[PDB]
Amino acid sequence: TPYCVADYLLDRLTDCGADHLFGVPGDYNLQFLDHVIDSPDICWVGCANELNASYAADGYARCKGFAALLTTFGVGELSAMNGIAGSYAEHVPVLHIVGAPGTASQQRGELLHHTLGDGEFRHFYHMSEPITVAQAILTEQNACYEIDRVLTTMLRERRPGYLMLPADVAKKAATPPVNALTLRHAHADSACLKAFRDAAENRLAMSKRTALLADFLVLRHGLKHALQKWVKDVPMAHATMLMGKGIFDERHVGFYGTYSGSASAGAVKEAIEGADTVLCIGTRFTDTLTAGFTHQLTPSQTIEVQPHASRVGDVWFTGIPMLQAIETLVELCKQHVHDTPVPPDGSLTQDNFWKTLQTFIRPGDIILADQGTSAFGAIDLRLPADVNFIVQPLWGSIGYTLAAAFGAQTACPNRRVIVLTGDGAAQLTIQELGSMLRDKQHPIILVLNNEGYTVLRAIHGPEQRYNDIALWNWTQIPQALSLDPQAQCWRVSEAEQLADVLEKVAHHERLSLIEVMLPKADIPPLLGAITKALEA
Amino acid sequence: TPYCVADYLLDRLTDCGADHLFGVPGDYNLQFLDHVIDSPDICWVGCANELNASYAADGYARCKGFAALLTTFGVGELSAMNGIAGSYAEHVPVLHIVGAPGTASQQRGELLHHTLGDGEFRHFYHMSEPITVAQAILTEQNACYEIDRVLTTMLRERRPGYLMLPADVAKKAATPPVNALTLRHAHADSACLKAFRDAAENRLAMSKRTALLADFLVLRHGLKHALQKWVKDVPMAHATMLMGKGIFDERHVGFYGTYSGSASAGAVKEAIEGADTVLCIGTRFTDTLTAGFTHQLTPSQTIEVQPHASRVGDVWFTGIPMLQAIETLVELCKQHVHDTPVPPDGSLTQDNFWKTLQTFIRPGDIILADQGTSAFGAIDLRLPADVNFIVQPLWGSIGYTLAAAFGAQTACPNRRVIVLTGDGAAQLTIQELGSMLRDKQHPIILVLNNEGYTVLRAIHGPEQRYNDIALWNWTQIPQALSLDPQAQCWRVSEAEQLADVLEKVAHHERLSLIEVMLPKADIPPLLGAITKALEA
Ligand SMILES: Cc1ncc(C[n+]2csc(CCOP(=O)(O)OP(=O)(O)O)c2C)c(N)n1
Ligand SMILES: Cc1ncc(C[n+]2csc(CCOP(=O)(O)OP(=O)(O)O)c2C)c(N)n1
Ligand SMILES: O=C(O)C(=O)Cc1ccccc1
Ligand SMILES: O=C(O)C(=O)Cc1ccccc1
Ligand SMILES: [Mg+2]
Ligand SMILES: [Mg+2]
Repeated sequence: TPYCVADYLLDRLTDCGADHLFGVPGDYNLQFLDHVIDSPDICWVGCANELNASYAADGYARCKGFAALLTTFGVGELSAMNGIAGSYAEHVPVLHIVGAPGTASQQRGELLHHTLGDGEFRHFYHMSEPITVAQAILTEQNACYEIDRVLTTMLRERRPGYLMLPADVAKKAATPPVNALTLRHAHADSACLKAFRDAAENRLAMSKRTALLADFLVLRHGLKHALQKWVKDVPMAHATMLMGKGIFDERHVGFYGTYSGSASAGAVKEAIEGADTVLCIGTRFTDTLTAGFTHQLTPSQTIEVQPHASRVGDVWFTGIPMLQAIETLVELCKQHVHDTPVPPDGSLTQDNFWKTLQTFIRPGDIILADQGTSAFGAIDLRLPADVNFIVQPLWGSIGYTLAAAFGAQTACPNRRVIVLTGDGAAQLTIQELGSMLRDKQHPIILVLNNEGYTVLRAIHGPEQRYNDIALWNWTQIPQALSLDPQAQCWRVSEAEQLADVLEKVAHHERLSLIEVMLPKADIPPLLGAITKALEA
Repeated sequence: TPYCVADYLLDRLTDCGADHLFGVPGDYNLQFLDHVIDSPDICWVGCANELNASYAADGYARCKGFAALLTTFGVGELSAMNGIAGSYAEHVPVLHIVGAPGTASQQRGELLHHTLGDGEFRHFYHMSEPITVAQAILTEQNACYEIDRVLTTMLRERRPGYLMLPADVAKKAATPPVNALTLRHAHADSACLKAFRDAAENRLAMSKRTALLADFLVLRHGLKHALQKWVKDVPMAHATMLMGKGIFDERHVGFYGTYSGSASAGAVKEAIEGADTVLCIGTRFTDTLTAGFTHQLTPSQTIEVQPHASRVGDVWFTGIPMLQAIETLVELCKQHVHDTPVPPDGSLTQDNFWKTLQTFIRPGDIILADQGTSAFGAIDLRLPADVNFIVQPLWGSIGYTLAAAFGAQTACPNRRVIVLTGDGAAQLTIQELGSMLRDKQHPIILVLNNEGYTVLRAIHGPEQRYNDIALWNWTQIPQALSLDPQAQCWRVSEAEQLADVLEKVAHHERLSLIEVMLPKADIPPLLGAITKALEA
């Protein structure tokens, strides 16, 4: 077992922050997998299918800052394509490793399984190009520096990378690196940073009341502490949108709720949109996050910070890392901003479900909500400290949440994971519940059983049959997907029942599946406003 | 509800042979779905996820000659990418309809859900290019003739097509066609056909023993009957490979078993490879079908017929329809082939499982086997007449078989569907069993429970844990995926038990799940030949 390219890739994987490898085996990656098994730093996590494996890696990377997925050539990598695209859309650094046929087999154009039968072995590599920031076909002549380049770009951009690893390449000799891969910090040209600073100070110095709006790019680049630190030194009205929920302790002074554009609570609208200067840190104003682009923030009202560029008014200042832009704004805010922010009983409904769940969440929770009433209702939760809130509203792929929960629980085995998934969403990735059971995880899974696609019903054709789903027996699923499930399940239809059951499960001693019976047409407040804005 | 582009697409869809549309709804395709619901000719089939929906359409198209899949922009189409690629690889005409945001939203580059957040709406259209034979972005200015062009190319090439249907384009006015969409058989230039006939006539005239080898491309282009009649009218040693199994009634004289390169029964090798002239009709010599490319067929020994070109010896004759080449060769065989033929108890094992199943299959059966010991064992079955044998050994995506069975059973509600899936494979697409139960289908599902990836174990690392799987309670799955599964399930470990159970479920009055307990290391004969031809 001499040190080879496969070992080099695994060593670089640990350098980037991953302690587990998700995926599904195939004959093209079995020999690479031997090095994963033997590795003392990387844990193989076999998944029920590649799409779930890619979802799990995404959720894993949202907890550890990095993740890796292993698939087999063609059938595996294409199954995971939607997950990688979601990681690209929401800036999640998931490394897609594709085990591939040997280079000699590729060069002869053989009619191998997992190919289109045309002897071409680069179709799927090119198909991955739009959803990755870097990729490489690893050869004997490029492997180690291509691995470093892709991972480095992945770390810089916080977005997926792709490596095609032919089985013969994996075995090629390599030498262990003396230093851990860490390309680290970049600094703006001091004149460029000074110009930004000067422009931001002029704007901030003339601001009567400043507000702060941070979102998911703060999370992805590891600036959550800095933003928390920011609001503590510099009290001001602050909020996130749905994607970046969890950046702030929502019980802190100056926080009035999540910002949603026009769908926002009245206090939130006044706190953020009423400020003459709003600092938008890592924000993307997507249709869902702004309830149909109904946000009212003018360019002259805002200072914007993006990963490599920041904007003051109409002027953009490019080639500035967001970290330096934030440090600049923090210093400036300490000088020029002086605001002192002034502070169950019946049939289950969306309203009393979320109120009941609000009393249940605790610090340290990992909360995942899928698209549908789960995410659009969970936006109203008042998150305590140290909560990792995982939602995917830009990509919006239902089924992500259940499989991502498995990755998150793998990342943080000692943290309580709460899964908020619709009945429709859970059908798409249900087989990863077996992975949770196999690995003895103890998530609290709440299935919002409204018997179909309620969000779709609220958008169009509520009585149409395409909005119906096959009606599953949810409390029986753990017993079918495990020979001895360490789990308990309940079906609740009353608010007192749910609160009583949530009381029972509180310290998550086993996996909990709570089937929540909800009305077919019941809608959380945010989604009602999103539907109200969909008309023309 | 005036007639519009959406109705035109559905009208053309029925013309091509699809009576059902598979997929998953999304807000971008709800209004088109109203036309599917309202249509009296096409039935909406909601699926548990898009990947299973694409698998189901593939199996549906293998029974009706055409199929359609409907997904939503981005999250849906990318989830279905592996299914479409498999349809492209094995020449299955599946139409992928992608409901998309309105053109105005696309033109403004809005930050819409199901996008990468870059305002780009053509990434996923271009990613589908390598795995479709034709595509179009439907506009108000091109919709109807782009629809016709894509379907016509699909009909000609027997391969998937792609249509992006912006929600606004679907509502644009159209006129119902007086002529049903059809693609009239091409005709070879009479000199080119004559040149091939004269070269083939010379080749056959000096051949003492001729054998016939047909495979899946015969099935896709609708030449099954032609090959059947050809061997009836001219008896000769004939065979198929694994992909084209089912072309022949395997009980007629001159059929000795499926051809698998070096892995043949002695009679099959002598029947096919021993012939001085072998007619290869629609054959692709992939690694799995040839047991590692160990087939011995020389160019001078073979006459080969492909969809648009045929070969005699070293000379290719292009621009000849496959039908005309066969017709020509049928004429010639009558002229120059003047010849005729040549001359369960105890613990369940792979050997006695397939022996037991051999006595169970009947005419009219639709048999689907997934990659693994299921497909590699089912190759030894001697099929009776009118059997549709669905295997996917070129693409080889496990999980296809279970979801494809749902599509096939939808296609043929009055035929008995036998599903041969491994435990590993069935985990990937298990949620489509709920679709089977919701639609009151009655397949006989045999899950080969060898507790993990046995074929992978036989290839590499039998004791390695990446070849293990989560151990499910298979007979309990219908009770979890339905509120009233009228299903009958058994766990069998004895052959006498299995035969008794197979007698019980023979007339498929209910869905049957037979969990077949097989040894972890038990191997079908073909896979042993595939393993021995590796790293040699
Ligand atoms: C993979 C995928 N397919 C389709 C969609 C379209 N879509 C968006 S919300 C939704 C319904 C979700 O329903 P459910 O999970 O039951 O949530 P509910 O609103 O009913 O609470 C669908 C199908 C998607 N987002 N992702
Ligand atoms: C979607 C997909 N993922 C991974 C593979 C790689 N692969 C090929 S055969 C196989 C084993 C299949 O196991 P099972 O379905 O239980 O059949 P068995 O060979 O175990 O009888 C695997 C993992 C594949 N072919 N398709
Ligand atoms: O291992 C894989 O990638 C498979 O898909 C299973 C397999 C193994 C050997 C030949 C064909 C398929
Ligand atoms: O319908 C879809 O495509 C969805 O993904 C659900 C949805 C509906 C409205 C806003 C965001 C997501
Ligand atoms: Mg629902
Ligand atoms: Mg198995």
